[PDB]
Amino acid sequence: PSLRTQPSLYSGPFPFYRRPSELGCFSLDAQRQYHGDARALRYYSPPPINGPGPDFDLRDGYPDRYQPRDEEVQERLDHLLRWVLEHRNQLEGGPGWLAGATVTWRGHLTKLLTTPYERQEGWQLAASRFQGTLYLSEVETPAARAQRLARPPLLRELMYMGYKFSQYMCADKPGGSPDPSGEVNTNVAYCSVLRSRLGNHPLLFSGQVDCLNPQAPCTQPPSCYVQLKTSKEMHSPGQWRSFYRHKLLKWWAQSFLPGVPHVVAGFRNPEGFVCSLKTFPTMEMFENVRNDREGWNPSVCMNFCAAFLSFAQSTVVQDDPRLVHLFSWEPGGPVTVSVHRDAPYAFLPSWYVETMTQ
Ligand SMILES: Cc1cc2nc3c(=O)[nH]c(=O)nc-3n(C[C@H](O)[C@H](O)[C@H](O)COP(=O)(O)OP(=O)(O)OC[C@H]3O[C@@H](n4cnc5c(N)ncnc54)[C@H](O)[C@@H]3OP(=O)(O)O)c2cc1C
Repeated sequence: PSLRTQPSLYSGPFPFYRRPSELGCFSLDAQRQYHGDARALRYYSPPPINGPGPDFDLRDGYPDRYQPRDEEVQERLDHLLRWVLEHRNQLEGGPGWLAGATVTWRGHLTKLLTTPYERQEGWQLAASRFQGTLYLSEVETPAARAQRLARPPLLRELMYMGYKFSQYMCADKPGGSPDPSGEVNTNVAYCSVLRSRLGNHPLLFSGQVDCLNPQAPCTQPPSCYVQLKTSKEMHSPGQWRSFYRHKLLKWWAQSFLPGVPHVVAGFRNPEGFVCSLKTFPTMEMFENVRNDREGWNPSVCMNFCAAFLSFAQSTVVQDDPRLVHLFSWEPGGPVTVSVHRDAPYAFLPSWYVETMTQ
């Protein structure tokens, strides 16, 4: 029993995808402590329209003002489960809504969406059904762990530069001014909790949101959110084409799911300065590849993801939070399934299971 991933199998009409609704949010502070509020949300504050163009030094502060979170601390779904546990009797959708839902991180859904086009990096997703609800939690592959531990200094600094860009673009208060003089502490995060549905599969998922734009005409989340990105400056049409084909696919997938309507990109030069800014509306990203023989097709992304959810739902018959069906995928093959009990794959914690059962 396996699931093929080739684009040609999934190029029919765009499937049903429910307009996402924000159910709530949560924040992680500088000590990685959870707070069920928006204290970590910051506010879009781009360079003033009359002043100079951007010239953001994305290396400033690296590494002495860098407090990276410990990537060896395993969190899986725990922060999302805390939100669900604390809102389980306040959830919209009527009686039994959660029981028919699939609960996961937005980023896990993104990797599903990009699978038909992914040539380099495989994935593993652990699945457990508990009180009807299907939980999906990513598992770091052996190869991914090796690459992480061997991360080159350049990529460590590049990751810093991505976080640093937000500090130049965002303020702590609406209408405030960015203050890049502080630390980059990657324990800090703001997460939106969203309800959607793909095909016949209701979804509850959380996703990190970079900022809210107080100048946006629509103030209702997620319509007011902006995602921030950096990417190399491009000079030739061929470079733009490669960017549309490969980078925009992942940017589109990531912001389409939570209904974030704009991605603002800072283009950085080889010396690590952002000297150009461009806004990419999410609903217009596909226009750059629509008549492109080597482009991507949002319908393929969503139809494959729907097929995976149907496959996972039919595969995971047993309701048991200690049982895991591990879905494994590598470029050039189908998604395959193996079954495991308890450690190390089981990921629903007793504090969640015991509260929900009582
Ligand atoms: C071994 C391991 C270490 C991880 N360490 C982190 C971490 O230190 N911080 C974190 O936020 N998530 C980390 N994750 C991923 C989390 O488990 C979880 O999937 C994610 O944080 C859920 O938030 P989403 O918004 O759904 O994640 P996504 O939509 O995938 O990405 C949103 C943002 O998360 C950051 N991020 C996502 N994945 C990673 C990663 N593998 N390593 C470092 N940063 C990442 C990054 O800022 C990214 O922005 P950008 O896309 O511009 O690069 C790690 C996963 C594994 C397997």
